[PDB]
Amino acid sequence: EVQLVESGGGLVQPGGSLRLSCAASGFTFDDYAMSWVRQAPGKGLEWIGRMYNNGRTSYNPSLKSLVTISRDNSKNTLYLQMNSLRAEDTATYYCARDNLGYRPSENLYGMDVWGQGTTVTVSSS
Amino acid sequence: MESEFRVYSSANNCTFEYVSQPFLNFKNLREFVFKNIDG
Amino acid sequence: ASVYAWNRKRISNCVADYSVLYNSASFSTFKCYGVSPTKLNDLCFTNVYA
Ligand SMILES: *[C@@H]1O[C@H](CO)[C@@H](O)[C@H](O)[C@H]1NC(C)=O
Repeated sequence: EVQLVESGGGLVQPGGSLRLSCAASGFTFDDYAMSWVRQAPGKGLEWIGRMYNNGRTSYNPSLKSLVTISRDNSKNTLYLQMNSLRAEDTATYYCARDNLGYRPSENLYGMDVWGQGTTVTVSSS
Repeated sequence: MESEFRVYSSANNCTFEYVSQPFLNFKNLREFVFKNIDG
Repeated sequence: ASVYAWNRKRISNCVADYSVLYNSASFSTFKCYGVSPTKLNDLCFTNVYA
């Protein structure tokens, strides 16, 4: 069964760095495009970035300065090394597979399978 | 007064129902043609 | 109904306007399988069940 599990969220100080994981099972990244999407408490889903199968990275151009998406194909997992987390970086971070194949209807987000997402909050303690 | 209906004992799996306006010395002659072509 | 005792209603012998369902903002989930939602009004269907 195709299932995406994220881990690594929690409390994080302002101005620090926090690494997130997208340990995937049921499929490999050698032929699929993978995306990271955030979710504010008061706003909708905001697309962070995308990892292609050949290693090509694209990011949100208002968020390029502080995210990094990498793979570990030996462990079939995706990495997200975020730095300098401020107050608006509090989000529930979903990792999802892109649908470049057949789409049964119109999708607002273009994702065929989603993750449960991990929650990150930034405050004093 | 119509008070006797004995045409069936059960009705299990329906696929089509259609309620319509009534079609109807011997005084009336009623001709009907029923055909089953391509369903 | 409850999900274990889910109700099924036959829709038949009528004209169905699916453009008022897909364009409605009331539905949070609208996932169609085997048919496009904008092509629904251009097809005629048999054995429709809700
Ligand atoms: C037909 O009816 C029987 C008995 O009511 C039932 O077991 C069966 O599943 C029905 N088949 C269909 C296609 O509705």
